[PDB]
Amino acid sequence: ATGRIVAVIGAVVDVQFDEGLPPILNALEVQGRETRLVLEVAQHLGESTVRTIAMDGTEGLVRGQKVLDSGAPIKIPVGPETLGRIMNVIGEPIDERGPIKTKQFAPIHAEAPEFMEMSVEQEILVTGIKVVDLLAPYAKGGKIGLFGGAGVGKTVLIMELINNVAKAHGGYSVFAGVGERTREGNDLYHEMIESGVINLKDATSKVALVYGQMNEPPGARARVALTGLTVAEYFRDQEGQDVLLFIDNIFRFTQAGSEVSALLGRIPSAVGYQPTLATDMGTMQERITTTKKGSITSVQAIYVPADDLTDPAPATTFAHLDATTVLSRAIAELGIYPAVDPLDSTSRIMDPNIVGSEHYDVARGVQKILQDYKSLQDIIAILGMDELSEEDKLTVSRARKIQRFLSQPFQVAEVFTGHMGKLVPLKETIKGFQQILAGEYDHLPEQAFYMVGPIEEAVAKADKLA
Amino acid sequence: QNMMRRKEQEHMINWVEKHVVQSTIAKCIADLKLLAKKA
Amino acid sequence: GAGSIREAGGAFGKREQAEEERYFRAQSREQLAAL
Amino acid sequence: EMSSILEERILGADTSVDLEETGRVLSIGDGIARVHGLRNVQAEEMVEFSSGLKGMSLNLEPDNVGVVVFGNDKLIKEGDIVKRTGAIVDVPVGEELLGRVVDALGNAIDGKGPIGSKTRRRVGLKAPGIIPRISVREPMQTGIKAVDSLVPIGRGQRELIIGDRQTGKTSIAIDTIINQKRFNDGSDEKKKLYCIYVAIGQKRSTVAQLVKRLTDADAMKYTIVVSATASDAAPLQYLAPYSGCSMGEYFRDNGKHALIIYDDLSKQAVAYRQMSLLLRRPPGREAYPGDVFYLHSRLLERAAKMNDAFGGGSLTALPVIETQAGDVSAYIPTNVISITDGQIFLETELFYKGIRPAINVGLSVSRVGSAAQTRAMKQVAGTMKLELAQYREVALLSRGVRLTELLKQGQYSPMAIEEQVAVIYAGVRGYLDKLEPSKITKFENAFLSHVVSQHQALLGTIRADGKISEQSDAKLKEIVTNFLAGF
Amino acid sequence: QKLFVDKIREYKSKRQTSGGPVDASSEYQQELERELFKLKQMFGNADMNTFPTFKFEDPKFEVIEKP
Ligand SMILES: Nc1ncnc2c1ncn2[C@@H]1O[C@H](COP(=O)(O)OP(=O)(O)OP(=O)(O)O)[C@@H](O)[C@H]1O
Ligand SMILES: Nc1ncnc2c1ncn2[C@@H]1O[C@H](COP(=O)(O)OP(=O)(O)O)[C@@H](O)[C@H]1O
Ligand SMILES: [Mg+2]
Ligand SMILES: [Mg+2]
Repeated sequence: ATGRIVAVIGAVVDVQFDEGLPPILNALEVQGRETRLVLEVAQHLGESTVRTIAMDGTEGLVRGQKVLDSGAPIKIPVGPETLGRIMNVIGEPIDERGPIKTKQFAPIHAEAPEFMEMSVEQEILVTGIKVVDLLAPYAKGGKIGLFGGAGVGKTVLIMELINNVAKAHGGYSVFAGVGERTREGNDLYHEMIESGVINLKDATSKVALVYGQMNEPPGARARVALTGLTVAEYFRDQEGQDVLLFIDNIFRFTQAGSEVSALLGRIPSAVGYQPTLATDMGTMQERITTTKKGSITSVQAIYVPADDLTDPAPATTFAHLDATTVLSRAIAELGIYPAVDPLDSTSRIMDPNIVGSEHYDVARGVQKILQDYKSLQDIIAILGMDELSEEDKLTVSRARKIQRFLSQPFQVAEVFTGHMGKLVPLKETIKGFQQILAGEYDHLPEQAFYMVGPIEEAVAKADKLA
Repeated sequence: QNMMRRKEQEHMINWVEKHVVQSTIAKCIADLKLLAKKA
Repeated sequence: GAGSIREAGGAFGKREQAEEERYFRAQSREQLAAL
Repeated sequence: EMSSILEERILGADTSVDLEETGRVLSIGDGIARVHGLRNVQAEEMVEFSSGLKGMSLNLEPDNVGVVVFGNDKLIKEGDIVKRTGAIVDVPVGEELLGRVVDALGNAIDGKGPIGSKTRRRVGLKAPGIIPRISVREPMQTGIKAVDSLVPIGRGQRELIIGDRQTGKTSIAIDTIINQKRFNDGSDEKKKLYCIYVAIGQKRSTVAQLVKRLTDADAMKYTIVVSATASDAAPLQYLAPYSGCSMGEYFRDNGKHALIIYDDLSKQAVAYRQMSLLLRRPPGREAYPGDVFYLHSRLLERAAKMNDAFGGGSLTALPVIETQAGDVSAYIPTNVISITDGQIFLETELFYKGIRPAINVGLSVSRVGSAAQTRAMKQVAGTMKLELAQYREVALLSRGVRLTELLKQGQYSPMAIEEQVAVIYAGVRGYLDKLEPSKITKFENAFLSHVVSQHQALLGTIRADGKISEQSDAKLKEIVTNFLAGF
Repeated sequence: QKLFVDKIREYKSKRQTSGGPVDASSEYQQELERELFKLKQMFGNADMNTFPTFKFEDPKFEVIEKP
């Protein structure tokens, strides 16, 4: 079927088909462009007219230009050949290494796995990070989210998770860059090349990259998450592998949806967001899940607009995650990195029957003492430290020691802090925090627990400063 | 057993349908006669 | 806007309630003795 | 099988064709189809698209009909044929649904075959009037100490569970559902409560985990789970509460007692907001439609307690509301607080202080209160409530700390009312102002083990009478003093 | 009634499987064995076609007299 463009407003292009109106979600190809401009059908308007969304720039589109319907949604190449490669929203190689020679192509618009395919196993995934492993432990095959405002450490934390978990993994990994800095994508590509994870000489690559960044029109930023989803879904279903799916940033999906919804002729909802925010987010997030045909350990960085955790997009994305790692700016100002908010990060495997009574008790005691310190904060700030009882003074001292101990130097930060990166096993974390809670270190200064690995290093730093 | 009984049966249910479409103007006559019975 | 420390309900309001009512409970159990 | 797939799955299939009134899709986008024709279609009538889909006719405009689609609008094209059904939206109701997981329209999604349902029931029916109802007297036992003691719930009441994210609302509902196991397999018929759980906008693996928790405790043989998860269309998440409520009204109208949990209603309000914004209806506060209060009130008004001339049935509702940063003064939270008969406030501050369940007893309310309690639990809980108040104003003080540490409870551990009243007895009569709080829970674990191992006759008399008689009070004094000596 | 007979014929024609037990599967065996493998790692690793072996443990004891 051949239509003709009858309207162009930003990323939204109306096409009028004289015969054979294409279904919704189809992919149309514009004729007469230097490169490939794909329009994704979004609505039917009547009068044999559809309202599409362009995957690339729309400059130079004339009213009356020819548009052919391909007959299927956007199809990307999937398979073991996409490993070590980079592809854009529509599945074209953007690494100047030639085509991607796969045997099968999968549409980026698939149905979510049904209810009877869900698996319920909740084994723990150890990361090597103190606060994460202690208070909000991750799970193999669960959905993880790293919330946080602008410049608090979402990307540093996700690169630390890649360093600790991705290369130490057995299955495959997929990194979908959704609306982030292109220089970060270049950094990741070259880091994975030097680390042997991506091998340009043979087929031993272990990561597939999908990149539509913040320089892309809103259609590409809205569908590149789906492209990454589709690659990971192939690696889960057709291979049975255990896949790692990293998404940064998943908020740009909703933001681009809002940008295009402005022009799609829809009454806006709260904070000017699309009326279909939660439904689109659900149809996307219900595909990122572990079934009984394979597991997908998903780590998604979630930007928070204006540091407001009640914004519709993060407030809607909370309900899709098995473990949330909420970063904070108030904690990041204190130099405590990672800035994970201990009294706001949760996990569904923080359960004594799962992690053990010892681990559960240590985590809950740490959280209780931090909540006590938080309750005291007001009086401490106004009437000074003196007016506390000595019990309150001891609670405050232990809580500040725990706050310093939750900090940790990251192996990815070896270039802008100088300190060696510490990877703390789970036993060291539980033991150190149990000891600090028991009062075994009420003589060391609080600056001795700052930016260390296990508790022995805190003791050694306390000795070194004296 | 229940795993094999399920997939083999749904493969069975898929075989017959893409087989019948592979496999006659009496229908157009039957449709004309069945339409008169609506009244 | 007087009484705002108690209307807020933060730390300085809860301790106001505690201080005041412990004082008055002591005074009440002492006044029940003199009767 | 080998022949049982044609014998009646084909030979019996009702392959009749009939003259049906139809319409034609003018436009379709974002799940809202504008159908030209259907001159005789009724308001809120279920229609059927040529591609097997289904939809409800909401807007009846002069030139078209606004049909919301129960599914994915990708399969619908302009010029498609929309055929009438002639019936307003209805769901299958019956006792066969007990043990099934269904979606918002009553279709089985657990892969166990069709539901053997004989009768159907509308979803937008009218709640009972003033005459068919009677006072809420029977107690709905949750098994949670704080709820069953300080915020008791009756049968026919609408108790709101409200709090922020990850504070323990779903866990309260799951404990309440699991606890009814003792009554459901017992002998007394009018103590059986058939639970219903509606999952609205939740992740699908969360509902899978929940079904696993409820089948591990063998609590699924009497539970219906309606699930309109996040990937389901907005009309399905908007219709799930009404479908579940009709499934419970079946029991309520036939002399039985049901319980329904809407988890949660914030997501139903969001789905309704989307569905109504896409119908070009003017938005109100926070872009919600004007009639969202009506949306929730006509749903929570169907949880009633009928009199004996109507069977004596019941339907207890436990709506769940999520609040943003503890803001209880929002639009939808204040609506549902105005509708319900009390609240169960959960806080994250109390949750992280070791108080789990984090039920704020200061703010938690039960507008029916004592009328929904057994006599023994009432006798102990009056003094317990007053002592806990007195402690909360001066935060005696050691007795109050002992009582709060008594209120703490584990997850998926719903006690009996007899054991609950024995524990709060051993707490309020003074036998615990001698222990240090760090061993209080230890004492209660060991004490419950000892009592259920040795003193089944005292608890049997408690369960039979309902009062802690002077004989029972004396024997319980004996048991607690002897065990305290042993400890 | 081309569709009355076809649904009963083609299924009766599907009874022509005694030679090929999977009704002329013609594919999906490559992924069928993956299903049981996922099912096997769910039940463990032992060969579930034979009787289970056993090794029975004994309690840990000491001397409990008056020291
Ligand atoms: N009574 C309890 N005791 C101990 N832990 C609890 C208790 N209730 C809940 N939790 C834990 O606190 C967390 C809260 O889970 P829950 O689903 O019950 O809260 P929620 O209100 O449904 O939040 P959300 O729906 O946003 O996930 C869970 O990890 C749960 O294990
Ligand atoms: N774990 C950390 N250790 C040391 N510095 C950090 C850490 N996390 C963040 N930072 C600092 O804060 C800055 C923010 O980094 P980034 O992860 O890109 O934030 P975001 O991606 O959320 O915008 C970094 O430049 C870094 O200097
Ligand atoms: Mg970043
Ligand atoms: Mg919940």
